[PDB]
Amino acid sequence: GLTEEQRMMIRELMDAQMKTFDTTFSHFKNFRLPGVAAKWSQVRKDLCSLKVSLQLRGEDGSVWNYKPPADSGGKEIFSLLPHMADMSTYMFKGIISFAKVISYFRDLPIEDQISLLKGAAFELCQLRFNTVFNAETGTWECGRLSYCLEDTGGFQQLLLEPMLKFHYMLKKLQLHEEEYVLMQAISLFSPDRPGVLQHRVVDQLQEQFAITLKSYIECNRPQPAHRFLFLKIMAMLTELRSINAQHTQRLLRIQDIHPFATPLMQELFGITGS
Ligand SMILES: ClC1=C(Cl)[C@]2(Cl)[C@@H]3[C@@H](Cl)[C@@H](Cl)C[C@@H]3[C@@]1(Cl)C2(Cl)Cl
Repeated sequence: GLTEEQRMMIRELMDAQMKTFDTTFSHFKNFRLPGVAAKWSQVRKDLCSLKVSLQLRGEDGSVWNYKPPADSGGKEIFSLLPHMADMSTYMFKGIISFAKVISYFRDLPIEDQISLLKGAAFELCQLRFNTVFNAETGTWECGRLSYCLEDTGGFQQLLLEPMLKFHYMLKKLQLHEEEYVLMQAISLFSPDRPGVLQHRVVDQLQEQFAITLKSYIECNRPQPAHRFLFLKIMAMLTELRSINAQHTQRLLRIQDIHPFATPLMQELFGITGS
């Protein structure tokens, strides 16, 4: 029951997703790995909230496993930062390529493209990561890389971290590929990001992506479990925006006392190099 324009709109987004999302992470390579005063207290809280072990499955059948150190009041809490910087950079590139393929994005002024990507790159990265999240094992399955949440409390204590609660709650909605990519579009075309000039154009595009999503759900999900699903998704996007703001401040705090951001991360977060 979608209109012609809505069916074309979903197809272009699905097309962009297919072309730019390396779902097996086969081209993520050359990444760094861990080696073989009230600020620090806050940075310690910042880093200790998302602790993961790492596994690497070699193409030959070998397996490397990394278990992170406990916080002992030292630099060891930074040991996974270079690797995560490389992974974030890889995802950011796919997100930039995603936006560039979309006609509605490419027709915006170049200054607004940059402002929208700076505002939504993290959110779109999280949305893509959720599609490889395994909620039963607490693992992001990134092809031959796996990131497994470290035990602690149990899961209920882990779900107090908002980013982890977001991933579990979003996964439980059991969304289709089309609903994920419409969420990426609504997030990308947010008219209220810092520096956006064509505010009215972006707002109208966002409204159309949300209408298409509302219509998609109504045409393809009649089950009582999916009542209010559209409103649940919009609430998740509002929460993802809040998480985006928390993560930025948390990144800038860590960067203030222990630099790690790659050049592309610096560009996206307003770090000038000076
Ligand atoms: Cl935190 C955090 C880590 Cl760690 C992972 Cl790998 C990923 C890194 Cl690359 C940044 Cl983009 C934030 C996400 C999450 Cl939420 C996951 Cl777990 Cl997907």
